[PDB]
Amino acid sequence: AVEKLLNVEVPLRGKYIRTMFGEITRVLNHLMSVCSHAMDVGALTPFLWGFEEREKLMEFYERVSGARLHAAYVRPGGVSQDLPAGLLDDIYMWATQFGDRLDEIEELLTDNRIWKLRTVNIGTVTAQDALNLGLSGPMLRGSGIPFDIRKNAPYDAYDKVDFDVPVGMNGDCYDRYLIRMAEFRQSLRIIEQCCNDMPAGAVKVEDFKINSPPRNLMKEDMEALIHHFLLYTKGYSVPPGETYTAIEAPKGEMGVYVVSDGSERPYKCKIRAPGFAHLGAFDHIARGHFLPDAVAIIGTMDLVFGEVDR
Amino acid sequence: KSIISYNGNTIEIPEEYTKQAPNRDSTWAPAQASKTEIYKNNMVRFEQKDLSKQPMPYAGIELIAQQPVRFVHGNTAVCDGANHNGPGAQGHPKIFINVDAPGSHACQYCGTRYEKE
Amino acid sequence: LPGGPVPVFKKYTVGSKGIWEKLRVLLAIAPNRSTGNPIVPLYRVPTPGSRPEANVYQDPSSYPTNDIAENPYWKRDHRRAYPQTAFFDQKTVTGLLELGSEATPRIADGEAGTKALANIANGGVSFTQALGKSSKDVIYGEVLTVNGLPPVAPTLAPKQWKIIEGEAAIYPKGYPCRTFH
Amino acid sequence: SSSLYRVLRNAWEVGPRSYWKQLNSIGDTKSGRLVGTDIYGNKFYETDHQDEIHLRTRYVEYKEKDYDMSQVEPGWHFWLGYGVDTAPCNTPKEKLPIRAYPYKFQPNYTGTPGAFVTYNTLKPKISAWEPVTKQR
Amino acid sequence: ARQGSFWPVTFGLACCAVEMMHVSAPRYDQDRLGIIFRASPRQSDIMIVAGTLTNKMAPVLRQVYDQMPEPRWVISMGSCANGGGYYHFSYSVVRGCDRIVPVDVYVPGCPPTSEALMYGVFQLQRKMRNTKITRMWYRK
Amino acid sequence: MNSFENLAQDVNITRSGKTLIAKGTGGRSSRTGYTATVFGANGFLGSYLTAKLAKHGTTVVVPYREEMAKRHLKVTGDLGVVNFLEMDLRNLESIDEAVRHSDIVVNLIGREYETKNFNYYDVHVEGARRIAEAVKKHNIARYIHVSAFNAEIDSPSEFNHTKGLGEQVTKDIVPWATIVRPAPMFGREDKWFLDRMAFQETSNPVHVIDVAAALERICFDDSTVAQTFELYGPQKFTQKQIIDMVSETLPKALYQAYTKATQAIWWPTYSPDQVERQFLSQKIDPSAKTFNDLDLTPMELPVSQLENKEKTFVHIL
Amino acid sequence: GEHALRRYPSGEERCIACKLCEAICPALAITIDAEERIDGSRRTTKYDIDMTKCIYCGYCQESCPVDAIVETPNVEYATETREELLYNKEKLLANGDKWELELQYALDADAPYR
Amino acid sequence: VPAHEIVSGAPAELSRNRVVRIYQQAKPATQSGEYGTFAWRLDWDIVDVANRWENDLIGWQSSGDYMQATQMKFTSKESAIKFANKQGWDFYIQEPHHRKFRVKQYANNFVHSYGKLKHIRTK
Amino acid sequence: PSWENIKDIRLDPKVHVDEVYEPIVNPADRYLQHVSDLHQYAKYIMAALPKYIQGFSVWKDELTLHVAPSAVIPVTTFLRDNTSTQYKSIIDITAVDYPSRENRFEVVYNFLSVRHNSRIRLKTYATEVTPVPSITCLYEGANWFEREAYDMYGVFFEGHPDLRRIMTDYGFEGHPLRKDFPLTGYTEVRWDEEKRRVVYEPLELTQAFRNFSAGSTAWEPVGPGRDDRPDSFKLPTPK
Amino acid sequence: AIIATAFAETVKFSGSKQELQKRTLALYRQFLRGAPTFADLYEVQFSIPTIRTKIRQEFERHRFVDDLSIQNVLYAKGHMEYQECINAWKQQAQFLKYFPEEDDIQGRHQPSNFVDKFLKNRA
Ligand SMILES: NC(=O)C1=CN([C@@H]2O[C@H](COP(=O)(O)OP(=O)(O)OC[C@H]3O[C@@H](n4cnc5c(N)ncnc54)[C@H](OP(=O)(O)O)[C@@H]3O)[C@@H](O)[C@H]2O)C=CC1
Ligand code: SF4
Ligand code: SF4
Ligand code: SF4
Ligand SMILES: [Zn+2]
Repeated sequence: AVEKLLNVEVPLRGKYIRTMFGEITRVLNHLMSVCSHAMDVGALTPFLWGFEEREKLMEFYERVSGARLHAAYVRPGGVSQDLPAGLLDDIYMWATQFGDRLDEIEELLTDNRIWKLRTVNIGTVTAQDALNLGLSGPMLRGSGIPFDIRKNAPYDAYDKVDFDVPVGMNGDCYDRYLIRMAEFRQSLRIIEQCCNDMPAGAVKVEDFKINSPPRNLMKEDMEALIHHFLLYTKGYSVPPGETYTAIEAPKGEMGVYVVSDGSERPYKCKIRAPGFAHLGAFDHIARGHFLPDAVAIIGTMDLVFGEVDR
Repeated sequence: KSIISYNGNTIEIPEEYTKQAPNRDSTWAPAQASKTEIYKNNMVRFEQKDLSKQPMPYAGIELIAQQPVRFVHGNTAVCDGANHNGPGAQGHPKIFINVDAPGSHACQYCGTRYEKE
Repeated sequence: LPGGPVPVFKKYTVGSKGIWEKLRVLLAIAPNRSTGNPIVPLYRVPTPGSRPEANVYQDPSSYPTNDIAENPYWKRDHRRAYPQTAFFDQKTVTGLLELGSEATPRIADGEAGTKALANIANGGVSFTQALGKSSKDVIYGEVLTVNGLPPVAPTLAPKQWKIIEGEAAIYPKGYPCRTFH
Repeated sequence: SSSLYRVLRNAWEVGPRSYWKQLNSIGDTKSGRLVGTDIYGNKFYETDHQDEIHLRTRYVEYKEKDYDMSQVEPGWHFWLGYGVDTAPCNTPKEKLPIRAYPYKFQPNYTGTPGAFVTYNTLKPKISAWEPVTKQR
Repeated sequence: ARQGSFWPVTFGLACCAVEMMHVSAPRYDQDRLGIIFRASPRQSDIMIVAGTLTNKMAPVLRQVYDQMPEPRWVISMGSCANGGGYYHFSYSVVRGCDRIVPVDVYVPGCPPTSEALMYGVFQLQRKMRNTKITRMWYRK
Repeated sequence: MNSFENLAQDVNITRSGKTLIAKGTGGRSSRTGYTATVFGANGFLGSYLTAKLAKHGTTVVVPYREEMAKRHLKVTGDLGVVNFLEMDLRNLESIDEAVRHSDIVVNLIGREYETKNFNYYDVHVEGARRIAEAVKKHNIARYIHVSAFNAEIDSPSEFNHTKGLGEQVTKDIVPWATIVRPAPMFGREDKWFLDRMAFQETSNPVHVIDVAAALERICFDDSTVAQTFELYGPQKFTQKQIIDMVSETLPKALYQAYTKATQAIWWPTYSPDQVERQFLSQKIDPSAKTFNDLDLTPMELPVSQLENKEKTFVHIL
Repeated sequence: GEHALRRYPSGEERCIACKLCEAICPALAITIDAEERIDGSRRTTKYDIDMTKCIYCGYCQESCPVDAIVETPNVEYATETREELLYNKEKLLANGDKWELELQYALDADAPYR
Repeated sequence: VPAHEIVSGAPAELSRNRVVRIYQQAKPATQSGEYGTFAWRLDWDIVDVANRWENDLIGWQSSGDYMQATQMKFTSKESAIKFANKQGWDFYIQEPHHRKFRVKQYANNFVHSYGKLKHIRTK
Repeated sequence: PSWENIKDIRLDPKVHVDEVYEPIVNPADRYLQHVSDLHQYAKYIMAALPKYIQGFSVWKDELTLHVAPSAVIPVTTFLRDNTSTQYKSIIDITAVDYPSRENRFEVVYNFLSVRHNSRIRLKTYATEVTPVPSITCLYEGANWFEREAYDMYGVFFEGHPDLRRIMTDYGFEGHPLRKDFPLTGYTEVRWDEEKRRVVYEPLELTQAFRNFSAGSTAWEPVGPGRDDRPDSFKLPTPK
Repeated sequence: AIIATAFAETVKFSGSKQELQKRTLALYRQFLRGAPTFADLYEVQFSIPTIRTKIRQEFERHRFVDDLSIQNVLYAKGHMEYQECINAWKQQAQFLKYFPEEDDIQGRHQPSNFVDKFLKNRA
């Protein structure tokens, strides 16, 4: 959103690198929510196997940024800094085994008859009121509608990366489960295509009036010391305007509506969270279900509650 | 060392703890707050406590005064303050000091005094 | 089948050795499955604070930006070259319907065309009066499509779908989820 | 591995004295190399054995029976967590930082009466008047 | 017994809860320490405030703290749980659960590393070493 | 906004000579300037007392005996207000060290029952001896000493005897001690009261929030020095009267033999000098100053239609 | 992890009181007062971080031109009181003293990438 | 003028005790820029007890006044007045001060002295 | 066929460039044709509903219809139901206050046509007291959004079942996302030990909030910028 | 959310002053019918006529408001307050927001005159 307001373009390597770290974020999200759904329904081994793959990925986060859980890596000019020295050879070594670590989790749930009977006609949403409730992502594609943002309105080097999209047919919790189990596979396809097709070049945007010069430069260049001093006290200024920018989070379509005064503070920011519209839609679906099947439907709208209230 | 506790009570601390640091006893700023000042203000919460495991980390105003003065033969003296074993840009920004007046002119980032000879 | 099953000696995982592997190929569901544990001499050696690549690193750049002499910044600045929101009231759309356009000027009498501009800028004409005054092929040229149809809600890049249904799909037939590409 | 053979051969390599202390310290049985020791006194070990998982190669044997992660020396702490390859006795004269003062190593004194006290580094911002009278 | 069995009622309402679920993960295991989440305050020894505390939930956090049986401790996980944190200057936030519950160990970190949360647990077990429930009855 | 209600003013000087400028508005994040030491702040009175004391930002120094209980008084004050420090009454440097920076100090150390280490003579007249020694030593304005009602030395009751002995001791040592005698004390979950139960003695019960309020209202004006106060509720009560109020809200020798058997336990058993105090009743000094000295008045201790509407609901689906 | 104020070779405090770490901090954890000392050099009289409102973004370390404050990888410093968790100048100078051997290893591998 | 102070949720204390000031920000004597000198700022006068005090502990600037950091921008002066009496606030308004136009020539610097020079330019 | 004899990939010939070549181009140039398309589409919509559409703005790939409050239900109905529009999915609706205007709040509506893959915005206005009419008649997903716009801004939606507060304290007096409401608020919470409950008190901070907005630029930072209005949709200069 | 809550009302704005007076009196009746379930529900110290005098007092705060729209916004806020109180969503700690006066005496030294306001400079 700030890139669109600022009218700047991120470099090539900065696009591919945010495609890649937006897909291992997708793997981590689908991992956490699929195994959390399986735990509150009652299967508890996938919780722990998925959380070990989450440890394997959180180290990649700690290599890349500083902190494991909260990384300030993706910045409005681009990327915070360059990859460490040998990580591209490491995500490959991870992916080679994650391909089978996922089929293994798939086997005790996909054709488990208890897991089937618990979610087959639970949480059915018709395709016409999936639009009226404002549902998106895995809940809209659970109902048969072929829509996702990284194919329809593409951004950040998803043009350059080839993949397919899973879309369910009946509006239930089972097809919302199956499309996540397939989005795992598609994200792994992104990861290996992005490790193969990684280019060289700058990782931040080119100019030092919206993000900082490197510390090699600002310790000898007068211009760069001026720009470094001013981007941190005052900040850069954004041109006056308004934008609504929506991307596809793994929870669904997540957007931000930001109003820029022309100052260096946003005049207004608003987060459109997917899970807000998913939990607002809860009454419409959970009418006439039993009390245990009011719990399996929480685990398909995947409420993390950082989304729902802020 | 006995200091008056706002009431005529004198409280007693060892004199190794009334020094600003074990380098320098006196204070190096006009609003530096003497250790006798600090202990006079709040000793309600240094009770039952060891003064030994307080930090005591070694005032730099006298660690810079014992460094030798560098001598430059030219007119202007260059400074970055980097190391040259470290792979990267460390130290401060590179500044150029005029050495023309009598005496030693110090770097305003690091304090290393330079003199023309 | 480009991403199909690969055997487990290209998967970088500690696996097994000896006749215990001959036992676990008989006692398995799929024999080409890893054990999960990465190979210790391969996975993360050397440790990230000990890299020979860190002492050779220099900050990256593209050519027409890092260029020392020929670019000035005002040619490659685009934050100050932002476009503004084209705000159109109804009376400028009446002005576009009655006076014309810069592609299509229906204005002679330049000296009198300023005062012909003026009364619409004052609010002499109204907008439905402009829709009634205006020709039918200006209604079918600028307001509507040249065939007389309403313009469809525009999209930037249209997406034509192609359902993959053979065994290049992600689920075989019988599963209630389809690959859409 | 999770084997009995591994705990078997490691118990035989390390010996029964060291086995009882490693059983009273950790649950595992580990055979190391003694890369070096701490200024606090904490022996460190690296295991080259083939059936080890990632993040098990390096470990500490402490000194005290109440042990902390806080009791490890800083240069060793980065090594135990797999930051550096070369242990801080293995690194040469050029990496050791120049100092003009002694090193003393306080671990952590939380709950201990040697816990840290915060205070005001400077004096109150507005002065008051010293009372001076005058007989007219 | 109070150390080797160690049951963490969690009142964590945001992000630090996933960082707690990495203490349940197979890399940093907690059951190998004796830790299990009895998810009812009637049986948990201790509470973990792992996340923020808003003004809408401060009596709810107090009511969950009220129900636990008397040998009770609480550790404060995160920086939003001690002194407000990132959301310190906000209208709907409690500036740390120190105002609500009497907390024994503070684990700092905005995502306080699973390493560090376990270290705070070891610090709490060291506090359990010197509780002296029976020497105190001897009027030491 | 908030306001300093405990203070008459902003700028307060104490009699020792310390100048105290209170800062800000009232409430949690501001400071009055006083430093207070409340002995026995673990206690049933002292919890309410330093809750009311640390409410406005008075720095409260509490010496504790056990550290597991004291945690419930960290909530009451701002960050930096309450200061816990360990104390035994035996180690006299802990007593003269906890009172070293106090400009007011409160004792409440009094125990119902003798145990292996303390009789009533060492808790009530010798601990008060040592604390008043310290206040004697350290030039502390406003020593406040809390006692029992029925506190006289000619009493047969060893509790009442040694508490009168205790005030003898603290008038002996510090002439400027305020000395305060409250009535029976009713409050929330009190030890030998409402939860112990929910008879011809007559004594007044007083609510404990208003003895804490009255105590703090003593604490800050120096009209209150070298005067002894008795704090009794509005209306005089019989025990059978009290317990039958409680009832519709919701031989002596072998009874003493029974309490003999039941004291040898870790739970707080009934003291034998307590039935002794039951026959004694509330005779209060008329040459003392009660609640209306310090401007407060204490709180006093005191089928056919749903069947047919049920006939329209649904009960089996 | 926790914070540290480093020192130069031959012992000088590095903090030239430029207020950049205070100006950038997203949670307003830094507070600094600065005075000219006896040498005429510009130093902090008072440096302070509230670790209860710190969020570990690393902007304070990214911002400093001298590279005076850094983040040590210590996360094992969990406390029992809030007063212990307010780090003044002296605790952070003691930290930059203690962890300096380690921060050598960190900044030998980070400084090109910064 | 409709009285919105009862439906804003703001307390009565703010509308009855606090006086507020509308002002246009002065051009700084420091630098030659004039960009922050167009909007009309709305700003609360301080309370003398509640403004700021230094802490016991570290010396943090503590405050009980809560409108000390709030400041509004308006396009117009009549915008600020309409909003200020619409919310029911006591306001003072400060009139701006622009610079007097004086004609400058560069040839002013060296005009001919007929009598005493009475000045020596430098350039 | 072993994990002993697997190849390493750290010992490999890697990609190496002498020099990277990235051409520079304005990011707004890729939008222009579609922006022209958007202009034409909007000029149709204003011509189709002249009673209800006061204006429109096209910035760059984003259409905004400026519509009056009593005009919102006839417009949204059109946007839901015309075969050309089909803006089925409600996305996000909220308010923004400009305190310098007579009508303080503007209420923005975001819509997605998943058929034609297009977004639209609808802006109306509201004073603090006067309402906007609710579109929860048409969209069942809208009301929670309206309700959030109620609590943060105080904007009303007439004809709304269960308008009340959401994502704020129950006894909270005030509307937070509003320029007269201060950042830290009016009240704070603590545990009173005397009453054995939490009490709500007037606010007081141990460290006061320091905004560094005082100290912004004194030079105006960005120009006016250029236009991407097509030559089809601006007024002809005479002669 | 097509089904609404139990004690809901579709928010509707009155063009007449008197029909809003009708709705206001109906609302007062709902509040005072619900005073005993408020006393049982929130476990209060006191008795029901103090809830009833607070409901009457909170209505006599807003009696001489003229403008019909401000009375509409007031009526909507009041019905939302009733719906929160009757449905047991508010808790006792926020139910007792309404009674700051009743819980305790806050202490001595209530400043009334100029001088005892001056001695603590309004504190
Ligand atoms: N019926 C009543 O309640 C009456 C009470 N009083 C008197 O008021 C005072 C407090 O009463 P109350 O609050 O109700 O009951 P308490 O339970 O508070 O009395 C004991 C208090 O003093 C501490 N204490 C007792 N002995 C010692 C000791 N040797 N060393 C250190 N501390 C000790 C206790 O510590 P700890 O908390 O660890 O147990 C506790 O804090 C007493 O003096 C009592 O005689 C006056 C009239 C009647
Ligand atoms: S402490 Fe940090 S990670 Fe945890 S909930 Fe708060 S802000 Fe989120
Ligand atoms: S630590 Fe760095 S940013 Fe902070 S005042 Fe010192 S030099 Fe400036
Ligand atoms: S890490 Fe971030 S929050 Fe913490 S002091 Fe540095 S800039 Fe501030
Ligand atoms: Zn230098």
